[PDB]
Amino acid sequence: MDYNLALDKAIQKLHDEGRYRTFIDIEREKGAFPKAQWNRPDGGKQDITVWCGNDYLGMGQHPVVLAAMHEALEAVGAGSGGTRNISGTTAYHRRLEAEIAGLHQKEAALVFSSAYNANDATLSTLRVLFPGLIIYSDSLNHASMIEGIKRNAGPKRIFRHNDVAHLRELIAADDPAAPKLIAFESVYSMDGDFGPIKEICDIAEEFGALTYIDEVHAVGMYGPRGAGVAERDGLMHRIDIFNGTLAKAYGVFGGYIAASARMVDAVRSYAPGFIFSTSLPPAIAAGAQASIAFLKTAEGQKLRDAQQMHAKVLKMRLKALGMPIIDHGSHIVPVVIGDPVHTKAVSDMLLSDYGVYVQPINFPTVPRGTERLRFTPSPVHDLKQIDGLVHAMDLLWA
Amino acid sequence: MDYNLALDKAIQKLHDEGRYRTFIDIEREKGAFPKAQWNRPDGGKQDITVWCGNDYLGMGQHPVVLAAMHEALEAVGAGSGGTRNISGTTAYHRRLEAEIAGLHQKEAALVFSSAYNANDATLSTLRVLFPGLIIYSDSLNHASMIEGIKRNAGPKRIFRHNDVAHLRELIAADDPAAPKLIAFESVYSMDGDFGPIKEICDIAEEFGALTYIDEVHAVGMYGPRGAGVAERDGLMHRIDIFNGTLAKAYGVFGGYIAASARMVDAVRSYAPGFIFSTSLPPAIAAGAQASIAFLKTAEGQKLRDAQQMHAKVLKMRLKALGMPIIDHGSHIVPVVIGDPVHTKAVSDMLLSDYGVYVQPINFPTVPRGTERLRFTPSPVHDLKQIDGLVHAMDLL
Ligand SMILES: Cc1ncc(COP(=O)(O)O)c(CNCC(=O)O)c1O
Ligand SMILES: Cc1ncc(COP(=O)(O)O)c(CNCC(=O)O)c1O
Repeated sequence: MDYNLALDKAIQKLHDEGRYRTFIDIEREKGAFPKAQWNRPDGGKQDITVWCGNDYLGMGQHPVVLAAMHEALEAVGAGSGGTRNISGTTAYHRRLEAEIAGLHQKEAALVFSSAYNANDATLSTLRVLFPGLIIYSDSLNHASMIEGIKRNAGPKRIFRHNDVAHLRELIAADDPAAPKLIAFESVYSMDGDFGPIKEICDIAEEFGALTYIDEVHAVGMYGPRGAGVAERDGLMHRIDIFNGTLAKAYGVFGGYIAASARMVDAVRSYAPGFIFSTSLPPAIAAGAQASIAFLKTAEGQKLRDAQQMHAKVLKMRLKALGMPIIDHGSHIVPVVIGDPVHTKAVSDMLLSDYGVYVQPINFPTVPRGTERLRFTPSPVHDLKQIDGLVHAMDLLWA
Repeated sequence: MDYNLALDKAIQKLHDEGRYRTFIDIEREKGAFPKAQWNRPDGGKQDITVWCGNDYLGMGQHPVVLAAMHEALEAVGAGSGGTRNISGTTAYHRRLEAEIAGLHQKEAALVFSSAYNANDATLSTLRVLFPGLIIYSDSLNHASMIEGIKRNAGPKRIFRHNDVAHLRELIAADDPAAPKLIAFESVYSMDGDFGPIKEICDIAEEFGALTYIDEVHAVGMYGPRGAGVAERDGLMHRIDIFNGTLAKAYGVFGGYIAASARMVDAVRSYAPGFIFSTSLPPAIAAGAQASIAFLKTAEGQKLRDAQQMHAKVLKMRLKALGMPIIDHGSHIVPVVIGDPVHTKAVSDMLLSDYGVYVQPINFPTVPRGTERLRFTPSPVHDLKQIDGLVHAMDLL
């Protein structure tokens, strides 16, 4: 065997599929989002506008977030210095968990290094807590969820994206005594569409299944307090477990689940992914807590209203140019190119000629043949760079 | 069908084995480590001394670490705002990766949210890159590694802890054409013992296997530049992949792997655990980079020398009291109680009566019947506090 040969092959394979990814090295200018310095491969520096980021509401530069982080650094230092069990549980962490519990109106919450870890650990550990559990998973569920669901051996059923009738057909065919869980997303990251929360809850209630919703692309942005789509539709009480991130609209890092005291205490107690890893830096927890707290206020609601507005304006302007934009009514604005190489070519031109950064999105992030640009207008994308983006797209489709 | 009934069952089972864990709520006093405020369950506040933390060298309060973190917050904000692919690759990450590569003298490095993620993602993704891979794993490998090894279906072979002859017997039995990888640790977290790097590398070279070493409890602390035990024994060139953390001796958060550019580029390109998660906050990256850079200098060497010294003094003083301490020559100082309930009882008393915090360690962190206290003397545990601790133990 030559390990080096096999590596080469593995990499070659990416180039052959047109899906080898080049990262763009940037430094966002705090206080001037969405401006960033792009560190070009030739050693030069160029001002660009970030159009694809997930700091959806500009919270990453918010003074109340940054103040709380500076404070915590000075009070307790750089990290926790331990796992939750061995000296890594601090007030910042439980203050954060209580903030999150409140958000989702749940008894408890549990913080992980990332929402990825939260899904992976929780979904796999649930198989252990509920012997013979059957997990029903939306075909476009995020990788973190897929990974959690398959991690431990056990029955899984994949239902066609947003297809509640297929869901019913699958669930009704299975052993009615077996514990069941349905896992889906409120907002799907790449299509920008909504999961049918009500219909799924109705099915879960009819068949005695647990509901597990990933609201990673909704928290901070939907509902009167930024608790997500289930809050918007008045459905939070119908959801057994929430999964969210602190890294996107909340502007910081980390993730969580929110659920009853029982569910949390059990996950907390049996999930290797939670037990065996250093807890989040207290500064990270301080920032995220401040972010959530802020987004619950009417001042946070202004940021949401502004976001929605800018998304509507961007979609209008792009349709007005005759462009391949799919509109499912969310803040995500995908423009489908359908080819991994041509997507990178359009992205490359936007970056270098117009200072427009929108990463080309390919497999495995989206299905092959659906490679796309994915715009994320935020409160800080004013009615003038929208103007700057559109003009560049127009100049470019010549 | 009845979900809560299952939950109460799973929880009870923890109380029944005595292994139900109560967390201790603390706030470390920056600039005064190892002092911390303990937030007692009754609402009171009490000054305590942290004796079980993993901020092994006090880097979590180091001014160069904190300065780099404050700077980054002001320059770029709270988080990256994206995955490495979608806007979260920054200069801070790239400089941090170069710093690590340099530490292990490797072509490349890759940063993950944690060393846990790095092990899990890497070990499981290697099965995909090397079809039919057989992984040989030390029986006391960390959970993160076990989890990475089992995640994807595929052949695994568990060798008796530190038993190189069992390793040989296993590997010689297997198909000689199959790709092989041996996964072990340089310093084992709970026993505080060293893995036999040279003997494992010899076996790996004889049978054409990859070597994967987890140096999580060694980086920053061993070798003339803090690169770990392999650096200390002059063996880094013989290790295919390094796994390390930025959250322990380095004082911050996150983890990584270090290997050749092709090895890194393939892991990066294939591992869902790397692709689908937000990149580390630039401030975290800045701090860790400053921490690694600092620990490579002669000034860092002073912190290591001091740590080793304090560990030796603690071990001496504990044996001089007749105590169940196992000494494998590392900075970790475990005192074996052997029972989960009595271990918590001793720990409780040390906290409440003496202001000594040392979490009681039980299953699944260590095998049942080997429950213990695990002391971690650092540069900041001056001869005064060591003297304080031993006196406290004695009277108990
Ligand atoms: C050997 C080993 N490897 C990896 C990890 C994962 O490190 P992260 O904190 O970067 O996720 C740990 C943490 N084990 C916890 C402890 O030391 O008690 C460990 O002990
Ligand atoms: C639906 C979904 N769920 C979970 C995560 C994981 O979140 P963390 O970064 O906090 O681990 C992501 C990130 N995927 C980023 C994206 O698709 O834009 C996601 O898109």
